[PDB]
Amino acid sequence: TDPRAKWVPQDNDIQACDYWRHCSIDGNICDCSGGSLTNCPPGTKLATASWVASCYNPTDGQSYLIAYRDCCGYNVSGRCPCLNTEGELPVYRPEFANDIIWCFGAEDDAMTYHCTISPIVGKAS
Amino acid sequence: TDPRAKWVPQDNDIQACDYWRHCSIDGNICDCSGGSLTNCPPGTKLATASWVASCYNPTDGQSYLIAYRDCCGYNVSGRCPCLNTEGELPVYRPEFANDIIWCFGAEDDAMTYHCTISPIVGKAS
Amino acid sequence: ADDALAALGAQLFVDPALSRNATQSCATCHDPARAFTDPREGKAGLAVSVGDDGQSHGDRNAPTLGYAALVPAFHRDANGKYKGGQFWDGRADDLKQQAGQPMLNPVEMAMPDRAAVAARLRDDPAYRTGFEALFGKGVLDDPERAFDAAAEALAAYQATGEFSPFDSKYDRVMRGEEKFTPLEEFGYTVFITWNCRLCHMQRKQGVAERETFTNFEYHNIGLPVNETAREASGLGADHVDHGLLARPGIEDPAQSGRFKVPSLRNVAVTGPYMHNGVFTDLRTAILFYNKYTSRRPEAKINPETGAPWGEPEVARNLSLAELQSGLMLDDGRVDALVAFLETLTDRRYEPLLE
Amino acid sequence: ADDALAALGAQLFVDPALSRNATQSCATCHDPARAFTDPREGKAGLAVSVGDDGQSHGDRNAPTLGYAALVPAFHRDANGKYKGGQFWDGRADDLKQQAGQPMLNPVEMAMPDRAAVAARLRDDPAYRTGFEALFGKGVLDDPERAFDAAAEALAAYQATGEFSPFDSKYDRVMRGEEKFTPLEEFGYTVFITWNCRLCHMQRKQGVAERETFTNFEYHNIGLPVNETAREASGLGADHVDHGLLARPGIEDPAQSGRFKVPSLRNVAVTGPYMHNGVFTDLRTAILFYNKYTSRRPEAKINPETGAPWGEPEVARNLSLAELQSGLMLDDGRVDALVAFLETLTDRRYEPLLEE
Amino acid sequence: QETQGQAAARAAAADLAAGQDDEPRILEAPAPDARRVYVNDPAHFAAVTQQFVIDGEAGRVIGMIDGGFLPNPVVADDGSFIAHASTVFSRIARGERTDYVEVFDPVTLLPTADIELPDAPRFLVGTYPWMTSLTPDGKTLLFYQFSPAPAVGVVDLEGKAFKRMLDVPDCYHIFPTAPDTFFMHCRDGSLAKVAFGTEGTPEITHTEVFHPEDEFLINHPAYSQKAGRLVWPTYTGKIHQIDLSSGDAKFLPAVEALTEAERADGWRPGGWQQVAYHRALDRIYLLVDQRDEWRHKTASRFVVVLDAKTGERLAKFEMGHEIDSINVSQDEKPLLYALSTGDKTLYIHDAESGEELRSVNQLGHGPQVITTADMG
Amino acid sequence: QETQGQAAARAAAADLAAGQDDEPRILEAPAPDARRVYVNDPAHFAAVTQQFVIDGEAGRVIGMIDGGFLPNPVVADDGSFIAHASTVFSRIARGERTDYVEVFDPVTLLPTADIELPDAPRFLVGTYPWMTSLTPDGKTLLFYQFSPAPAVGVVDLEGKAFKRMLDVPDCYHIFPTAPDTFFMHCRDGSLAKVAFGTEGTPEITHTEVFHPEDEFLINHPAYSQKAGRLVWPTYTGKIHQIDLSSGDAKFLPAVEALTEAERADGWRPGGWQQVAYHRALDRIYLLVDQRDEWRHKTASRFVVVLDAKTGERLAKFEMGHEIDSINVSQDEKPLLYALSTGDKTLYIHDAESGEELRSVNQLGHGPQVITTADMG
Ligand code: HEC
Ligand code: HEC
Ligand code: HEC
Ligand code: HEC
Ligand SMILES: [Ca+2]
Ligand SMILES: [Ca+2]
Repeated sequence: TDPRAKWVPQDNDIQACDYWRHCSIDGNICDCSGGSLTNCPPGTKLATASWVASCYNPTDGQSYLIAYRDCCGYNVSGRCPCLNTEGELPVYRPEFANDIIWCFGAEDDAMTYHCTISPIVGKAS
Repeated sequence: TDPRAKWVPQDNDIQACDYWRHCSIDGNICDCSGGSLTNCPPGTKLATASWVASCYNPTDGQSYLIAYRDCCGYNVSGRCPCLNTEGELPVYRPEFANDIIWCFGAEDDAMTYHCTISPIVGKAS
Repeated sequence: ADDALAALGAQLFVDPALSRNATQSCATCHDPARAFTDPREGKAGLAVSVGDDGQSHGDRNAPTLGYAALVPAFHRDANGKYKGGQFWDGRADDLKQQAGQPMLNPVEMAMPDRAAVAARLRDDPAYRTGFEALFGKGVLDDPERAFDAAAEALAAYQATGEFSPFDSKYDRVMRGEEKFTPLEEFGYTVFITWNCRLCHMQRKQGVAERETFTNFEYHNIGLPVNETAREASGLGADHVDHGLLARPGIEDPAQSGRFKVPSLRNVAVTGPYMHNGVFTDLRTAILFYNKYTSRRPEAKINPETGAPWGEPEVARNLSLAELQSGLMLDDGRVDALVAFLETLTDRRYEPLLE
Repeated sequence: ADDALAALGAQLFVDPALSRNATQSCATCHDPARAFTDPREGKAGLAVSVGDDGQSHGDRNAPTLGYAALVPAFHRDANGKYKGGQFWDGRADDLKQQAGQPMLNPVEMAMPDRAAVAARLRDDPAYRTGFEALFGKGVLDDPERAFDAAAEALAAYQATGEFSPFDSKYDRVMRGEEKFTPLEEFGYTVFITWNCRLCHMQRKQGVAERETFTNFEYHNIGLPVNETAREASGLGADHVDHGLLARPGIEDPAQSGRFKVPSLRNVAVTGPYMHNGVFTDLRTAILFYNKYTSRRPEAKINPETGAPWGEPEVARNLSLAELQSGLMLDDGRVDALVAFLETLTDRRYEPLLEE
Repeated sequence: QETQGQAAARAAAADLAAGQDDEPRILEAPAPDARRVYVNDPAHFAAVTQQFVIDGEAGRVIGMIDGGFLPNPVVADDGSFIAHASTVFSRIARGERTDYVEVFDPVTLLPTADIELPDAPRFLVGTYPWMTSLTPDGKTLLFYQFSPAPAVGVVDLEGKAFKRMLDVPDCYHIFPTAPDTFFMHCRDGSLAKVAFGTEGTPEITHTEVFHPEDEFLINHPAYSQKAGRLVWPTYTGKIHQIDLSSGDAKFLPAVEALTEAERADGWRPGGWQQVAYHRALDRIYLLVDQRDEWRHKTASRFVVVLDAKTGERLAKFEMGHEIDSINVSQDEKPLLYALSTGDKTLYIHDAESGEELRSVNQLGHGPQVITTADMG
Repeated sequence: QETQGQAAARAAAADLAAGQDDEPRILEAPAPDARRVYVNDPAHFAAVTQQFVIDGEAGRVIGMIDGGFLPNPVVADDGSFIAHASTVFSRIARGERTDYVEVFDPVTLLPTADIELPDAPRFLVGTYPWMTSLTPDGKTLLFYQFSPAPAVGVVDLEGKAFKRMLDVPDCYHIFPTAPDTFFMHCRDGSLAKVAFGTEGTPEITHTEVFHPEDEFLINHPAYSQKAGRLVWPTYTGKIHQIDLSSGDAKFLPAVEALTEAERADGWRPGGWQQVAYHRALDRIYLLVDQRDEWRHKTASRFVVVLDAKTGERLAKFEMGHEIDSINVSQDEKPLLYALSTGDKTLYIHDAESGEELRSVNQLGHGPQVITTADMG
């Protein structure tokens, strides 16, 4: 609620902006548009490209690499907007930069942004 | 602020929803997007078609015919939105309907809606 | 005196002495019983008027004189549009410059020159008294003074309350004196929300103190030749009526085929319609506009002939912006428009409506 | 027992008596000194292996046995994705079903049949002891029990920590014992945010207990034939290696040209790469993938030949969804990926990393 | 009491902690049922717009559909497809215009037909549901045109082809009765029946005038095609009912949604979709509130319910919010949907007690229209 | 103290009372001047976007330009035109993609070019102003491409045609210096000078490295083309200054926007356009606030002003609002522009006192980029 304050993760609601996996998301939470925490909603196309962050999980005290991926080919959802930047770096370090529309490799060459999913790919290092 | 109450006109601010000439306006006031009370913003196209309304002016106690004409060929301005319905009739009485996009006869066959103007064309009767 | 002047013009307006063979006067072609237009049938119907020689026919419809006093003098305004003047093509600057022209026109009154007119005036004791009392002694002995003085009185006559009464139904309704019917009011509404008001309203916005349902502009609306009228005029089948471009001093080719917007006052009683009397019905005049808007096949057909309207006499300079409005007039709307236009008939001409 | 069985297997693995002219053991083609691969030069370099008859060559590169024990047995999962098994085309169901095949294959060890294998084991008193204490008496007198038993033991031995020690730098880093250099780290970050993670990671999401950088699936990535290898194998110019489809049972022609994702562990020291050993250099194997993404004229060109990558052997069922990423690897990232993949070298083969 | 976001949170936690794998994929929507409800967002005349696909039961957005300038949504009664007619331009809001119909699979949300409409024929107006309509076989989509004249467009879904424009008189709205027949509402006060073939001039037959010139029928009537019941309120709250199930219009007793005493206290319908109709219960629902006569497009805070057959009031709900649009689910124990444009929120109510059960918010920029499918 | 709405009403009334006519027409924007300011609304990644042309002096919207998905605006310094690179799809957000550049007249706002970009090459990213750039002669637009690899597009505005793509090293942003030369910032921490022509490999020279790997330079540096001054803040408020006015890169000494004490207490730059540079006064302006370290895209409430030759603090303004982007008019007595994404409002400040003078609100859904022209 103080936007300038240290972000504080919770592990009890995935449609809130303080959910732990959302630590470096930029756009819209896909669960809020008929998708799920890690699946695109019907009609959209799943990017193969991603950007990563190391998010701390307050449930088991561990940190996880989240490789965010976009759902593309639709106008932005508008529901459950979120912008977080834990570990987020400027564009010249693109693997960690979240301004970018990571829609590359989507089917049908979809490049418009709709929402973002937050799957785990591995532990932090 | 009470939306269901009688409309009460004023003649001191053309950018307010209760300015006297906007008694049956539906969309946006062009004055707030580079136009003026009775001119279209640059880039846009002026319709020939109109819907009409009888609007009571509290300054001189007369009633005037406002032929509302749409400026077209741009996305909606988003500025000073307004919906009034003084003497407004259903679509089957089209000269007095205001849900219609009166862009007909605009240059280039421009048909998208940006904002409306409010020029007097008559005395009411 | 402004009253005297006009009273002198009332004498001249009905005096056949102003024509060569004394068979006609202004009132012959601008009949006060038919809203100052020509009730006579010539070889092309009432489309065109027969001159003093009993044979010659002009090439244009004789307009009303009603309300022409309100028309401002000829001028190009700041948006580059020519405004006002007199004649369908504006070739006179005003009512005064106009009044001498029928007099000397061989296909109209057909007097041989100003001197001849002066000789005709000088031959009447009331004109000698009337003229010299207002323009000074010896006025009728000078062809130029005399002729100029006859124009002055005619113009002053035309600018009196009798030519422009402002007592139609539309006028009494705008004065709060009565109410349109439902059909009539629908018509007005259609008139001020459809493209008409872009041409047949004085102002673009605001209220006019003395509305005459014309912004005084010039427009080509792409009318065809009137075949028969053109045949009677004898001007030849190779002729083209260039409208305002024909005014001396106008060189802009963009003005080819453009004609002054007529006042719709008394329109119901002044048919046939347009500069060349091509359409007899008021309903047809209105439906002509549908040809730029409608998709239905019937709008390609002139309902008075059964055939395609016909190509424009002048194919360039159409006012397409105004004419291509994108909305067709159904019959319910045409009916209403007729009904409302009937309410622009002056009081005295309401008997004619039937 | 689980101990003894594997100790037996450890004997058979390095025992050349299992080959027709007894020139050859598992450890000849699967050399412990080179991460369980073939260091020997045949007619096609190190692309394919020479059999026991001194002459015959295979058509496929000899893979690492290292970490092969983590591969599930052959199956189709719920997505209709066949997964697992042994061999590049998965034709063996697991390590045991596999273990027999080399011994009886005439281009490799080339024994004539199970009975001759039993006849060789039977000739060793140390084999009669071990075999009979594990599989009971008379095992080596029955050809089918003895061959089966030999497989059992070779499979046990492959499932030891000798073959899967999880002691690569990458492991040590992951256990908080050292750290990545910046380049290794940038290589790792690239690996997990580019298309590689879509096949060279155990799982679709989450964290694996024991990662081997492969999802055990089957994919055609559009590799050309290796001609020198294919000539050496003598299968003929009109032969087409159908990858998985050639497994008996598979009939779906959508499986033609699809091979098993190899574990990337020890990749740095086990070139040449891919099923036919067509690329000498690790760098070339990474660059191959740019062919599906890049536009530069250099991306159609194999830097080892100076000529076009090639026509695919099977030009259909390509995994274009994963391969067309829309993103070309610049040299920095190829340097980075090389770097990171070296960190998947088991400790004992880190010395090898120099050459 | 546990939210959907919360449940999701535990499931993910439990997968993670059990080592369950799962492929990130494109979801499918659940199968079309009675409680599915579609909400359209005209977006205050914006050049691109969105449709929201919602499960009424859970109160969850299950999908979404993007659209152009003032699209008209249709939904097939049998759940077999959804569709809209839409409009786009080569440079956002300017350049060459393309009108088009798109048909979508109702669980994949993928287009199955894209059918272009020649000469930019669509009527651009604030969304009225019955300006574009499906025939009851579902093989034809009929759309209204205003410019240059009232006409009707016939699109063949089955063959994926625009066929032709029907010339009509001065009439508004399209209410289909058969595979080749619909009704309109004409200026004079009649309905017109328009029977059409695959070619020729259609056969058009007027009814008598069924209301006066000074009585104003709204732009959002409810029409149950499976009942053949048209339910049409006027500005004051009186209710016309037309029975078209015979294939001809039989005009039932007009009813009064408000009582003369309420009407004299200024009770009046108001909003956008001011009326709904439940087929099974033969029941009418109407947005009403106290207002001056010319605030008819303002939000209302009450819904009255009445019997259709008798006209007797069954209930009067206090909705608790500013409501602009209503509709119901057409199953038994129906939900009552109350859409607040201002709040951008669908409020889902029990249609028996008029209690609020749950809500779905952030529904675009200015959502206006609610569509259900009568699957019974 | 009378507003613009109030003046216009008062004049309308006198026109009415006087009977002053006028023709309803299409206005022209006043002529481009120092106090013109453009605002762009990426609209939280929406597929269609809006630019607002504002007179900073009056606080009045004087025009708008529509755009597609994440367009990049530019503004010619002489006022002679404005232009953007933009992107549209055959069906809203889907189907065939076309990338193009449009050049508008600055007072009619009419397109004078529409140049198609082949193979959909633009970088789709949260709008960074220096990812598309005019050359100092106004003849050439240069745009960045990310995919499939870093490359720069070259578009000939005078001939209205695309010329070629440029292969570049792993670099980002584009800072033109000459008709045929620009600079880029590369991943190794150097600058790269790119000298190009119509065809052939361009001559690409790296500068020396000017910062370590773990100092982060923001995505929104200020670059005055007419001073050749590149001004690049880091996450901490350390400010790099590079002088390019010689045509080669001369590294100036660094300065610290924030004191050691303020740093110790958590003060940091933050927001979107976090920095501005006024050429004539040689001053730097920086959006700063007290924040945690990974909150660098949050809004800020303070601006620090400093001298760019010395690093001496001149002033610390309290802005009164949540501000995401700043910029200044390039005249004397310049205005300081403060844009609030959250409030969708441009607050206009006197740059000398930091006093709020006036504000323009309702600037789309998420306005983020302020562009001015240096007309001096
Ligand atoms: C002797 C006791 C053994 C054992 C236990 C194994 N091998 Fe080999 N091997 C060779 C080649 C060229 C391949 C790939 C061939 C193909 O795909 O058809 C193999 C494969 C294996 C596997 C499968 C590994 C996988 O990851 O899929 C296993 C478990 C295996 N081998 C064990 C080459 C040779 C030889 C060449 C002369 C000889 C001899 C052997 N192998 C012997 C054995
Ligand atoms: C025999 C026919 C005839 C006679 C005689 C005649 N007129 Fe006309 N009048 C016309 C015709 C036809 C027009 C339209 C001519 C044209 O535009 O070329 C006309 C046009 C005019 C106009 C221009 C009106 C307008 O709206 O443009 C005025 C004024 C006028 N006449 C007045 C007079 C006066 C005054 C007299 C005599 C004192 C007169 N007319 C005699 C046939 C006649
Ligand atoms: C942009 C110009 C323009 C528009 C739009 C226009 N008119 Fe006219 N109208 C004219 C001109 C010019 C004439 C004389 C043309 C000619 O005869 O050459 C004319 C003639 C007429 C006449 C014949 C009058 C007479 O005395 O002959 C009628 C009636 C008329 N118009 C009615 C209408 C109606 C009704 C509409 C629209 C609903 C309309 N007009 C729209 C310019 C216009
Ligand atoms: C969708 C499948 C897929 C993707 C994406 C993919 N690979 Fe592979 N990779 C394979 C398959 C299958 C093989 C074996 C191919 C064959 O031999 O026919 C392979 C082989 C390799 C080999 C040779 C290993 C050996 O033991 O011979 C290396 C090294 C490798 N891949 C690295 C990468 C890197 C680095 C990336 C991306 C940055 C990548 N791969 C992306 C499927 C994939
Ligand atoms: Ca006439
Ligand atoms: Ca190998």
